[PDB]
Amino acid sequence: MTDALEQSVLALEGTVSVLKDSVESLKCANEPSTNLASTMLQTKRVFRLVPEYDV
Amino acid sequence: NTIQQLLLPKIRELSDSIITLDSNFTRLNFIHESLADLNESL
Amino acid sequence: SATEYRLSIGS
Amino acid sequence: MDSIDEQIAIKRKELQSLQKITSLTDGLKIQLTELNEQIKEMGMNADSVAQLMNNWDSIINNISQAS
Amino acid sequence: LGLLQYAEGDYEIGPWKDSKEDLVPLPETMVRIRVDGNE
Amino acid sequence: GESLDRCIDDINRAVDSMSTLYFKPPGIFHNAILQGASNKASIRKDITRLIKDCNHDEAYLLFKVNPEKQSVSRRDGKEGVFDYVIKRDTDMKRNRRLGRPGEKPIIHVPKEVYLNKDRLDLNN
Amino acid sequence: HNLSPLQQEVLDKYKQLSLDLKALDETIKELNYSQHRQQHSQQETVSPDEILQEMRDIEVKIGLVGTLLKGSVYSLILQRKQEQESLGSNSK
Amino acid sequence: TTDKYFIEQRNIVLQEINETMNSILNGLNGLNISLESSIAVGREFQSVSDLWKTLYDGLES
Amino acid sequence: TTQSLLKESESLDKITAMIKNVTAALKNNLPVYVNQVHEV
Amino acid sequence: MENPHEQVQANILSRIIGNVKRLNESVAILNQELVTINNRNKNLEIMGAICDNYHSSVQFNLEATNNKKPPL
Amino acid sequence: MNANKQRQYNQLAHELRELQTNLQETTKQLDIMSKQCNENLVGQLGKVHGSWLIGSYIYYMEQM
Amino acid sequence: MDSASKEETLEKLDQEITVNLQKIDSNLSFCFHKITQDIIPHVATYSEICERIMDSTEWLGTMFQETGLV
Repeated sequence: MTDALEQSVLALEGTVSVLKDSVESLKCANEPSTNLASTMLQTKRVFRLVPEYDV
Repeated sequence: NTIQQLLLPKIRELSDSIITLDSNFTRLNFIHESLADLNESL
Repeated sequence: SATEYRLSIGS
Repeated sequence: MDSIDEQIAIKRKELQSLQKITSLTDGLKIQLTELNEQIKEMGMNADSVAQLMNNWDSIINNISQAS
Repeated sequence: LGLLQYAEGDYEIGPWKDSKEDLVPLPETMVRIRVDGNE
Repeated sequence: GESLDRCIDDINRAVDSMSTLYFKPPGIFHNAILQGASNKASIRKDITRLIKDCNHDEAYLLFKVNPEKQSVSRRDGKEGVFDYVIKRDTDMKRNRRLGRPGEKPIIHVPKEVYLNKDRLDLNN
Repeated sequence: HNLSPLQQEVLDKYKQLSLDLKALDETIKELNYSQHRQQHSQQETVSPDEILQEMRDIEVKIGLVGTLLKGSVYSLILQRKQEQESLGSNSK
Repeated sequence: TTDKYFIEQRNIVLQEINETMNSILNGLNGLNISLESSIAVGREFQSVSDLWKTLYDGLES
Repeated sequence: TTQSLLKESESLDKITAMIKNVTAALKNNLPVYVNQVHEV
Repeated sequence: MENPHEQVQANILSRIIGNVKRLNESVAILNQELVTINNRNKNLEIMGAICDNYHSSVQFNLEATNNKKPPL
Repeated sequence: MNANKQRQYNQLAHELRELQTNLQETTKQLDIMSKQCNENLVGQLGKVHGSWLIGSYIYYMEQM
Repeated sequence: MDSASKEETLEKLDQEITVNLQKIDSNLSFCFHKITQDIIPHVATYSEICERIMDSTEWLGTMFQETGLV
């Protein structure tokens, strides 16, 4: 029975470690994109162009 | 014809989900009665 | 008789 | 009745394995939360890029109106 | 004995109330009689 | 097609069954406990409701008290619900001492004695 | 774009059907919102507060009422069995 | 031309109907999963309630 | 064709009635049920 | 008669198996979704690549001939 | 040891191994998705297009 | 140590196994809720956003295709 339980422990440890690696890499890759997008790429639409013909 | 056929499966899964939900609510009602009886005894 | 997570998508 | 210490040892080993699994599942939960937050952040960046790029459709509509 | 006082319709207090103060059911109220030989 | 009709009928049947479900309302003792533990004033209100302090003079004039047995009986000697409950409990204890098993429902509702007089009271 | 009257009847029936479609979708969602007292609301919508967070909250302590009586009786029976087997094996 | 326009309106409304029904089915599926989890954890309470029926049940006796 | 339109129409009447019933049930009966269960 | 906890552990483990199966199905669906999104977006890196190449090209041309004018 | 619990634990181990494989696949897909998002969506497309738009904005604002 | 207390310890192991199983079940259910209710909807939202991306820039795409035969 111990074989199955340690097998499950090993599998879930693998899952947790892989998620650690993935989360860390994702954060590292997202930091520059966030840096650029939050500051410079901001865009506010204040107006809409309107032909005076409809007016 | 084929378009009402395109619909009919969706209503079919809707029917299946509704039947399952009904059965689940009957089971939940049984659980509720059990909880009420336990509450009354305690 | 146990429902399974089946996210439908598209057509 | 069957040997007590045998049952005791089996239960002890089961208990230690179960505690390990519980802690590992808690770690898995934390990792899932962190992963969801990262996906949120990158979706926010993509939506910012979309807000930036809508200007091209605006330009095309402007030219079509002016034509 | 309070189980006999309230008809089936009186138990439907709160959410259970049939919506087409109410004296919610309580066990038959007790009086405490001193027995220790004092007053 | 007929499959659409069958699905609609099944859904209607499911909805009709779903509407007819009845969830049991809380019972007599749940109310006592929950309202006596609900709010700080509610505990006092429920204590007042459940247990009262009778006038000792009225009780003494209407009830003989036996300090030796610490028992209470009516001064007129008329048997009441307490007498029935006590007699039932003593009888079952005697039967237990004779080896007979106990009653599977421990809390026996004194239905008969209450009913036989309360129905006449309602008539009156 | 002119249309036949039957087609127009089909179309506005389709419109009404879409309307109560998203109505029902919103209703089912509102049932599924775990936003109980998170969004502006005071009613419980089926969610962990009706499930494991709540039923399991009940269950981690209901064992102290039901399963513990048995467990105690079973433990006494097990101790009795241990005494019996010890005496029987050692006496012979 | 009018028939074609009728058809394309049909396809538009039908595809939005399809996606809405997708959403409805997914919501109902999640709700059913949660409900069956509730039932699965609750089923054990019947035995303890039956055990406590021996102390007080009321109407049954 | 015309008969196809007629059958589509009556099927849609059935669909409308059925989903109106489902919406009414899900809006009325279920929330009070779950509220009572939660209170218990 | 029988150890009371046996049935409890049986039911608990059964439910654990069930919800772990649910987890497997959910993550499989998530994987399918991610695969679909990647395949769909496989045009976007092409777009970005050619845009970056055009930017580098025009900068290099504004270096080769000195039309690059001072910033503002 | 109870045979029923034995089979339960074996099923648990099998399901957890399946979970591990699925999570490995998810990690690969998320790495690819991050590569497509950060390097391409904002890294190349977003940066270049934003640069063009801000440059044009500055040009025509100075030409008010 | 003690005999009554050693039977008590066996019962301790039983209680700990039960409670650990309950905690594991709760944790896995939380993980399932997080996956189903949060991660997948955000992935779908990102999908919609990226589709809007590729839709908005299609005029450039068709220009580049017309001359590059890509």
